[PDB]
Amino acid sequence: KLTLPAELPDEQDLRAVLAYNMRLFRVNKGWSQEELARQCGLDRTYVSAVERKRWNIALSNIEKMAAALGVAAYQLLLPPQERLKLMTN
Amino acid sequence: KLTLPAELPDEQDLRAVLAYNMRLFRVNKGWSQEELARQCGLDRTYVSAVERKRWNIALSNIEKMAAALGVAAYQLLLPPQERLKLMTN
Repeated sequence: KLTLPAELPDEQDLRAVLAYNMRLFRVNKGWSQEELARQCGLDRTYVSAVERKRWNIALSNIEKMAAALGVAAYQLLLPPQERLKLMTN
Repeated sequence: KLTLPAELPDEQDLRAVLAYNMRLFRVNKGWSQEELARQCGLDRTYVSAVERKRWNIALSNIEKMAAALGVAAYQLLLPPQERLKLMTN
């Protein structure tokens, strides 16, 4: 029932890029927002707001989400358009 | 006279990875720490301390350094070992 991002993010909008990627990766893991937050030791309200681009998130919290999601931190800031471009073209 | 990083960073240490990359890219541009700080509208003391891994830097400041350096934000978090691996292997 876990839904993916509806639209591609502006590649320049780093918050939008992060939010897209967080949601894509957590959904691939079968994780709700709440579950991702529990995995990182972050407040579920905070994680949900990050996905709505509300917070100037610190590097340490990027690092924790990336560790919980099992990806390199830089993959959270890599626009999905670029990832796909590299992956399939 | 602008010197490059002395050692490769621990790829897991995101602060170390950022500091390596900031210094590599700014040196490629002919920029001191002070100059990079002026380019981003950041305090030179703060930029110098980021390169010594002292600060839990926010996403907005990552974005500003990346815009001043003319690179994608995610390249600041991409370990130089990986970059080289992709670039030449």
